[PDB]
Amino acid sequence: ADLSLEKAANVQWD
Amino acid sequence: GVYRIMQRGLFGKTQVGVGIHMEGVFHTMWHVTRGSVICHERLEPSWADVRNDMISYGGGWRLGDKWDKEEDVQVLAIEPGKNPKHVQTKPGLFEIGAVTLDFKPGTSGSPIINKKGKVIGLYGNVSAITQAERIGEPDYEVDEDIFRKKRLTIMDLHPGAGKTKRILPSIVREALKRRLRTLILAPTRVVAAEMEEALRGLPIRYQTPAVKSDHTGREIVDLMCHATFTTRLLSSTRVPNYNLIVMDEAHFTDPCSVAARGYISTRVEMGEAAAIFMTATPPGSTDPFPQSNSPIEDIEREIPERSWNTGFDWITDYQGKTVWFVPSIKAGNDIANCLRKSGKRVIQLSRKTFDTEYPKTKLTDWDFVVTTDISEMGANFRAGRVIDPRRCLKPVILTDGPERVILAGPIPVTPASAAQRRGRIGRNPAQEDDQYVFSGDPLKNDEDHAHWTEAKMLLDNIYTPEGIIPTLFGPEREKTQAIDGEFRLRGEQRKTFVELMRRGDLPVWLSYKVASAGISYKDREWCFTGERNNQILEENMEVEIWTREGEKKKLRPKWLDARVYADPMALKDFKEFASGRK
Ligand SMILES: Nc1ncnc2c1ncn2[C@@H]1O[C@H](COP(=O)(O)OP(=O)(O)O)[C@@H](O)[C@H]1O
Ligand SMILES: [Cl-]
Ligand SMILES: [Cl-]
Ligand SMILES: [Mn+2]
Repeated sequence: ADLSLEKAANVQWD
Repeated sequence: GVYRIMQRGLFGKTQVGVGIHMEGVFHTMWHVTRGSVICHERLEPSWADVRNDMISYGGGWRLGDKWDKEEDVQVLAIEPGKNPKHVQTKPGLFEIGAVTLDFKPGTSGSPIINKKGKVIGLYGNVSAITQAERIGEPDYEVDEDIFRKKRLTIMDLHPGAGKTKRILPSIVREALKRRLRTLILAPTRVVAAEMEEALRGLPIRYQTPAVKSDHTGREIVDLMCHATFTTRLLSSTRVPNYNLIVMDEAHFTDPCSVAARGYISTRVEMGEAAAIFMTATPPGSTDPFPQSNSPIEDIEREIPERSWNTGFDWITDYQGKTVWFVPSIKAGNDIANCLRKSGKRVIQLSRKTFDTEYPKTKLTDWDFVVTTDISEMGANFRAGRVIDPRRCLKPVILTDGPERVILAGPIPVTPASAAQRRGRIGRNPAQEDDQYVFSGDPLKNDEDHAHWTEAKMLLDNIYTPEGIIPTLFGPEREKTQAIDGEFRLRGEQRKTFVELMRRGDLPVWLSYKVASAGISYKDREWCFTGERNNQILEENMEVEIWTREGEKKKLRPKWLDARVYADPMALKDFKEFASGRK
């Protein structure tokens, strides 16, 4: 049950 | 920015939530990770809230923005197996801010974006907007290996990290649970006085240099100045068997602080104590621009050395408070006089006036503090700008002919100094446009600095029952060529050396010169025996003294220490010493 990360998007409006 | 948090199966992978980087802190909700490590290739949990369901990785809670109760927000929903979708909505009050949007399992921890456009909370758990009300901290789980005998820890978290105000109390609280005999060292009395308030409830006892030792037999923590510790070591007939010594602002390079580090280090080496040096800038520091709590604007430009008539409008046009570091009291007098001419309210700080003047920087209002390097040692200012021409005077022992001490320079400060000067500001998370205005490059090499050999004069005269001569702290040993024990005095010369410093208030080099010449404490003939060039001047006048037995004599010392006459308080003190009243 190991945990990893993947990019989704940047913090922005619209 | 926004990251999917995945859970590895035997051969698959599923999204269990969402998190946010900044940096350098990864933010998500507790129930998503349950405090487990995540890695992009490891991120360790450093702050958590289980009741409100929040957790952060790599440091304290970075996102301190909140919903203004009125406007629209955008949930940047990161749904598993779906593209990132921005959804605008209007939250309501129920008091808790909440959105009326529903996203499917795995989207918990999605950022809710401000207008525009910071993150004001996390989607998940009506659906609530979960947001922390806190600043940091992160959390200081005290490492118990810092309490082992024969261990020395350098606690070098950046300026403002919380070493003094947050970590130190924690350690003292912990050391008291372990029933350790604890000593806390502060750079100055006023700083110690500040520490006394922040250690509220604890059994801390402030120790003055007027007492040589003070043993109660009770579970009690001693608090004292770096210099008080050293003075007690030179004068007390009692060995102080603390098994934990915390020195705060351990970058202090005054001889007494240097000697203290060496003794504490010897004590660690013998196996009798654990030691902790707290400073963002330990010996050997190279980085003048370290991390801060808030962004600093580092502005490089010409800075006046004395009174100016034009071309520095930026100095006086500035609308906040400024801390201005000068190389000397005299340079400070010139700068302060110029500022007051423009109707600016200025407070001046130096070593000898620090105790009276520094309190006023809190309970009066001012525009400028004009200070010597002494403000690098834990002096806190509610200010927005540092002016730092990165300049200082350096005491140097000259051997070219008759031995004397001069103040050389002004010369460039060490990188450590520049960092600590800069470090006065950017400490307040709520204040993001602090300025560091500076000129010139810093200078590493200070091998010719009188403070290191003076440190060895102190060290060589502390005796241990083990017969070991205390020596300079490891990283500081290269800073003098002086031989271990070459400054050791005994019997009456030793006793007079200590007394000339303790009651005479003389510099170490001078006190050593007089005592090792075989002169008794009360004998002042040497203040008048010097050659033509040793004539002391004050405000452009040849100083004449009215002696003990009623003679009017020119102040003309056999040994010339510039520090007794470059500092106006030291001159006044020295004149009293020469007169025989002291
Ligand atoms: N009286 C006070 N009230 C509130 N905050 C303070 C006070 N004194 C200091 N602070 C803040 O506490 C934080 C940690 O300070 P401190 O522990 O002195 O940092 P350092 O790690 O440099 O020793 C800083 O942001 C500082 O501005
Ligand atoms: Cl520091
Ligand atoms: Cl000073
Ligand atoms: Mn500090």
